[PDB]
Amino acid sequence: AESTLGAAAAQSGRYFGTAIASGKLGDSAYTTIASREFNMVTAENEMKIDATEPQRGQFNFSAGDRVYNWAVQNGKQVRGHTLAWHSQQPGWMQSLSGSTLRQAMIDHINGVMGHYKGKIAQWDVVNEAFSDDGSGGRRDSNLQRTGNDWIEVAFRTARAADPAAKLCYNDYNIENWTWAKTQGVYNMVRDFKQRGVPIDCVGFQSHFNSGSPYNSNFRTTLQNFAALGVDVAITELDIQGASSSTYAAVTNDCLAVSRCLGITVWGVRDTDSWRSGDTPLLFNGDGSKKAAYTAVLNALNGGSSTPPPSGGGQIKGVGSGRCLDVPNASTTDGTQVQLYDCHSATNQQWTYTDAGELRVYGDKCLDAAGTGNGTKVQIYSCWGGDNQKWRLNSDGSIVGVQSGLCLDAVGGGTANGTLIQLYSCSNGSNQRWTRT
Amino acid sequence: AESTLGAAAAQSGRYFGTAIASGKLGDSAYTTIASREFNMVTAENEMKIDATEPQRGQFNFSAGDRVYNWAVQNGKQVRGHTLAWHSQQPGWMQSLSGSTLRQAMIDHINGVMGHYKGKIAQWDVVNEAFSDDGSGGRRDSNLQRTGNDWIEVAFRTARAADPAAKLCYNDYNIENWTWAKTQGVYNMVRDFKQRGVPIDCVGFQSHFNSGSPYNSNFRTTLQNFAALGVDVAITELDIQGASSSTYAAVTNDCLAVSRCLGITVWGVRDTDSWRSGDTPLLFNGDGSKKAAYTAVLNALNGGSSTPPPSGGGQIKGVGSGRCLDVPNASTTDGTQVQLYDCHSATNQQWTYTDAGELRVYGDKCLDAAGTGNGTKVQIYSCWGGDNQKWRLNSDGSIVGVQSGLCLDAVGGGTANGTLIQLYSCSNGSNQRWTRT
Ligand SMILES: OC[C@H]1O[C@@H](O)[C@H](O)[C@@H](O)[C@@H]1O
Ligand SMILES: OC[C@H]1O[C@@H](O)[C@H](O)[C@@H](O)[C@@H]1O
Ligand SMILES: OC[C@H]1O[C@@H](O)[C@H](O)[C@@H](O)[C@@H]1O
Ligand SMILES: OC[C@H]1O[C@@H](O)[C@H](O)[C@@H](O)[C@@H]1O
Repeated sequence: AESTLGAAAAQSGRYFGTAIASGKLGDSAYTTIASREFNMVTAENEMKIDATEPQRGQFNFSAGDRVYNWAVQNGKQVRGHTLAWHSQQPGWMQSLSGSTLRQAMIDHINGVMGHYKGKIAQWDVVNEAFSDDGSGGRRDSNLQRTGNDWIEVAFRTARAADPAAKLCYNDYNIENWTWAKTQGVYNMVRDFKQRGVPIDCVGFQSHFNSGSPYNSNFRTTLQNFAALGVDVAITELDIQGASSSTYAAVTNDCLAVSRCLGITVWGVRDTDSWRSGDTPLLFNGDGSKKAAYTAVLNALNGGSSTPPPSGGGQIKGVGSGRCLDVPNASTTDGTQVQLYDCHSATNQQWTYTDAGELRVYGDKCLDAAGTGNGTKVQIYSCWGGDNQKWRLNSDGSIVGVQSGLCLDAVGGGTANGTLIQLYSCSNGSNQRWTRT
Repeated sequence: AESTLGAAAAQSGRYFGTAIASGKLGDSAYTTIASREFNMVTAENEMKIDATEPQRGQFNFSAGDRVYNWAVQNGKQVRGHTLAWHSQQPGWMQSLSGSTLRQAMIDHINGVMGHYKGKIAQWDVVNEAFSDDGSGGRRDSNLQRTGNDWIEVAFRTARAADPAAKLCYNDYNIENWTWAKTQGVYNMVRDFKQRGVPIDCVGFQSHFNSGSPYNSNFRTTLQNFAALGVDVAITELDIQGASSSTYAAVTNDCLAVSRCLGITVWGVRDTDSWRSGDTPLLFNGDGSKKAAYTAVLNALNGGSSTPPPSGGGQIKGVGSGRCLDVPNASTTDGTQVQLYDCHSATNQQWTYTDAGELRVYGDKCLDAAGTGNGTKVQIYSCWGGDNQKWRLNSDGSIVGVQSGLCLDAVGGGTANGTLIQLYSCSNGSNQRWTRT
C-alpha cells in the first residue's frame, strides 16, 4: 500500500510515525491525516514525568491513555516518551537531589512502565543526558548530580519493569558524527554493551535546522551505533524549512541501515509543531501534503530509477511530447504557461527547489491563480505561497500543494500553444510529465 | 531626511502613507512604526458610510476623529475614505432606491465633508463604481440604479461641500492599462474633465496578487490619466509576496509621473493586513523591516549612483577588496562563508531575489544561524525564513531582516579565509559591500 508513509515504510520492514497530542484528537482533519499516514505513535507530552506523576507517589495516566487508546484503536504501535529527563520535571521532583532523587527516579520508572507493561514497543528510558557545551560530556542536572551511574540504573530498572519493551537512549544533536556529543553518547552505549547494561536502541531526535544542520555523515553515525549491537530510530524528525532533499536524504539514511527500525516526525501539520515558525513537518496548516511529503513517500518507495533533473531542466508532457514553455520567453507576471516544441531555451528550463517551487529565469515561479479546475497556471514573482509549491508524483503527475490539483494541458490539446491549467487529477497523458 | 519612507518621499514633494486602524492605536509596537514611517493617513474603516452615519441623519465621527487627530498630531495629512460606495453601506441605506437613495447619498457627502471641512487633503468621493465582469461598465448597485449620473452628482456635491479638498475617484483593477475596467474609468474621467465635472484625482488602489498582477504598463495608465489634467495616487498598495522589485517598480512609476501625489500602503505590518496570508506589506508582524521596505526606501532616495544588479553577481567587501565566497564551492548546509580573492566561480555568484534572499548555486541561501552579535553566516537550504532574508542598504551595508544586524567580516579581517558573521551595524568598511 505504497500510497501512505506507514504502508510504504512497511515495504522495507520499517514504520513511520508521528507525535500525537491528545488535545488535537477532537480535530477531524488532524486525526484523519494521523490515522491514515502513520503506524507508530509517540505521545508528544502526555507520557512525560510531570504528566504521569503530578505529585510524588501519585501517578496519573488519563492523558497518556487517551493517546495510547487512540493509537491501538487505529492500528498503531507506541513509543513511550519519556521516563527519566532533566526537563519538564514536576515541581516536587525539581526540588530533589542526591539519593532521594535517585529513588524517586527509580519509583517513577517502575510506576509508569508498570502501567504500560507489555503494551509499549519502545521506551525512551533516558532523554537528553548529554551536554551541548561542545565537549560531549554529561549534562549537569539534578539527575546527573546523583551520580554518573544514574543512566545505567534507569536502564537496569526499566528492563526489570517491562522486559518486553525495547529500551532506548534518546537525544538530539547526536546525528553529525563530528560532534563531540554524538561521540560521547557512542562511548556510553558501547560501555553499556560491554558491561551488560540493558540497552536496546538509540533514538536520534533529528531536529535539523541551520543551527544544527543535517549532514550526510549521519549515515555513518547510524552505522556506527548499529555495529554496537543496538537498533537505531529517528525519533523526533523535523527539518527547518522542510527541504524535500533533506527529508529524502534522512529517509534514505535509515533505509541504508538494516538496524534502523523506522522514522517518526515530531508532529502532523506545521501548525501542530513545537516549532511551527519553522514549518518543519510534512503537512501544512490546511492539512495538505507538502512537497516534502512526496519526497519522503518516493524515497520510501525506492525513488525514481533514473537521475533526478539536477540544476533545472525541461518538463516534457508524455501525451504530447512537448515541453512546459513560457510564451515568448516573457518574464511578465501573469503569463500563462504553454506547451511547445522542446529546445535549448531559458523559457523552458525549470528548476525544482527543495521548498517545492518550479522556478524559471531564476526568480519566477510556476504559479496558480486559484484552487479550482481550469485555474490558469502562470509565472509570478516567487514568494513561497502554497499556490507556488508543487509535488512531483512518482506516476509522472505534478500536483499543486494548495489545490491538490494536477497540472493539466487544456482540452487534452497537444500542439504548440496548448495552455496549462489545474484540474482534478485523472492520470491522463496530458497530466503526466517526463522530465529531461 | 531620508531614513524613513515619509521623509524620503517628501524629498520629491510626495508622501508615503498607510491605512490606520483605530483599534491598534493603543499598541505601542504599531504606533512606533506608524508615527515614524508615514506622513499620510487613511482611516481603514472609521470614515466609511456605515461608521459615520449609523442611521440616516444621525452622524457619528468619534472613531473617525480619533484617527484624524492622531494623524495631524503626528505630522500626517489625511485621505478621506470614503463618501459614496456600494459596499459596507449601513443597513438603512442598503434598502433605499431611486430619488430617496440619491438624496441620502448627497446628504451623507454633505454631512461628512462638512464635519471635516478644510481638514482633508484628499477625499475618495466615489469608490469602486465599475464592474469586474470585463465589460468596462458601471457595476450594478442601488447607487447606479438611481441614474448613471450619480457619480457626477457625488463630485459636484463634494466640491460645494468643501472646495479645499482634492476630490478623487478610487477603484481597484484599474492599474493594467489593457483591462476594460481601466478604459471604462479613463473614458469617464476624460468625459468629466471635458464637461467640467469637478474631479481632481484618480486613486489606484493597487492591490496586486497573482490574480491581478502588477504590470509595467501601470506607468502608462498613470501617465494617461495625468495627461487628462488630474492628479493620481496609489491608494491601497499591497503586493502578494511583497516582491522587492515590484514594490520598487510601483515606487518608480509614481516618481516618473509629476502628477503622482504619493503612495499609501494598505496597512503597517503584515499581521495588520486585510490579506495577512499574502504577507503583502513592508513590515513583518514582529515589526521588522522587510526586504521590500529597503527596496522602496532606496527608490524614494533616488536609487543608487550606479545601475542595480540584474540577478547574479559578486559581492565585494569595501575594506578588503575581496568577495563573499563559499569555501571550496561546498554545497553542505552549515558551511560558513568567507572573504576570498574575487574570481569567476559559481561559489561567488549571489543572486538577490525579490523575496530578499541571497542565493548561490541556485538553491542555497545566505543563512544566519541566530540573531545575536557573532552569529555565524552560512549557506543553508532555501526555505524563506527571515534569517535568510536581507536588506541591501544604499550605504553599502547588508542587514539581516530577522536580526536587524549587519554582515560583518570578523575582526575587520581582509585576508582570504576571513569569516563572515552578524554584528551591530557600524558603518565600518568591513560591513560595506559593492559590485565588482
Ligand atoms: O514565438 C513562438 C514560440 O517560439 C518558441 O521558441 C518560444 O519558446 C515560445 O515561447 C514561443 O511562443
Ligand atoms: O473538459 C474538462 C477537463 O477534463 C479533463 O479530463 C481534461 O484533462 C482537461 O484538459 C479538460 O479541460
Ligand atoms: O582553495 C582555496 C580557495 O580557492 C578558491 O578558488 C575558492 O573560491 C575558495 O572558496 C577556496 O577557499
Ligand atoms: O568587537 C568585536 C566586533 O567589533 C566590530 O566592530 C567588528 O566589526 C566585528 O568584526 C568584531 O567581531
